[PDB]
Amino acid sequence: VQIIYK
Amino acid sequence: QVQLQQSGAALVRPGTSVKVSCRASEYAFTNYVIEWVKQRPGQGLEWIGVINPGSGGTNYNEKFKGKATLIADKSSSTAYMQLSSLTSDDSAVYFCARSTYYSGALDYWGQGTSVTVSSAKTTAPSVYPLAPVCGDTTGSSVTLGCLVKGYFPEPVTLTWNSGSLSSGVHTFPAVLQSDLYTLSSSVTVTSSTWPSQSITCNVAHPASSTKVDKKIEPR
Amino acid sequence: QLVLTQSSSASFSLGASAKLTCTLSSQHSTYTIEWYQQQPLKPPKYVMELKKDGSHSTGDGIPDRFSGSSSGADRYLSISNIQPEDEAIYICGVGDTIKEQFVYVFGGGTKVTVLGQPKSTPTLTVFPPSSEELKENKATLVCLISNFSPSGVTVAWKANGTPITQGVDTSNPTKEGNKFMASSFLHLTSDQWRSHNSFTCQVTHEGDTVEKSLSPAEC
Repeated sequence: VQIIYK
Repeated sequence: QVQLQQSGAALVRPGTSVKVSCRASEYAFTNYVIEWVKQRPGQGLEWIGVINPGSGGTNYNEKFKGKATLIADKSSSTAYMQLSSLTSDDSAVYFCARSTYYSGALDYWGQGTSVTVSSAKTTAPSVYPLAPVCGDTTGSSVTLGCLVKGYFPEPVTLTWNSGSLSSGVHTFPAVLQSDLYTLSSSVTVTSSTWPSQSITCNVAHPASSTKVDKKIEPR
Repeated sequence: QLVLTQSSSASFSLGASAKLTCTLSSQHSTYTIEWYQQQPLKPPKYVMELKKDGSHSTGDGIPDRFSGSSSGADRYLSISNIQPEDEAIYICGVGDTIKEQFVYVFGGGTKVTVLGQPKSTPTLTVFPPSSEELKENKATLVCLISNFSPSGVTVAWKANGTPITQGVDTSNPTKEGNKFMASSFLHLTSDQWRSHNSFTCQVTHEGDTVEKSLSPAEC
């Protein structure tokens, strides 16, 4: 699944 | 206005390092990240990386590790991108952009900072008066011009009769060939005005501390 | 692995319906992408966020004529009643946290041209080389191109009505009021200038051509 943590 | 204010155009030498600035205003700087994007002239967008002002945490495109360094100053609401070991490859517009911690969207972008990496040397223009060939002198109006040839860098300022001739003037942005700029300006007057009355273009090149006035003479 | 494949740069009539395609790498078929719009000289602008189910959120200043839809790995931008201000490159972007690092990637972009815009045909001013430059064994010919809209032109020079492509520097179009201007320079030796019957500056615009010739010969 797409994961976005910045 | 949520705004991202970038530092201005930079002309730098090969092998040096430059630092571009991105000032956030009218949004909580530490509730969002700053991402940086590379654009080479007439090429697509290339993602450089992201700074999280709030954490100091950085993420970089592999291609830019050892090239780009991203830093943030919370107190000044400012993000910086330093570029090291500069080459002509690094010649590009650099954009800063706002994104969220958890989403893709670069929802607002800065105006861009043009980094030019060049060993072009400063050069005063050669200025030439442009009169029409006899054929283009038979009209109700006549158009005269000046050729500003082989100068570096931008800008030059051009006036006609010291700004006394103002409308009917068209000044054309410079072309660049082999690290020299060339441009031209035209002025259209009633055929009754020239050559009976004097028309002279006035060209200043601040970089070389030079000014040339050329009188347009009939050929 | 994370790849965005943009469909062919296309051409749509004023007021027609356009559908652009951004296709995800097959394993990333569930991913949310962003559309961006880059108009000439301007920073990219956020257009929308587009999810696997077709659900979208458009950015600041985006009209309700921009919508989106999805089908497997395909992420579509629909523009109905396309307007001249929609003329731009459309760029898709996608984020993921790979090798434990965040990464953003861009598609190569799709050049959207709007055909049938309202048209002002270019005015050409052509100058011979100056007596002064001729004395230096040189001959720049000058073609000044003004009063044109929209910005897309091509520029070609002829000697004796045949193609001369060596020594030509041509500018990109820039704004002048509610229209555009461009410049072209043909660099020659003074003998080439003296030894030809005529030179032609030929400019194509929206299916039209304008040519202005000049001769070294006395009147």
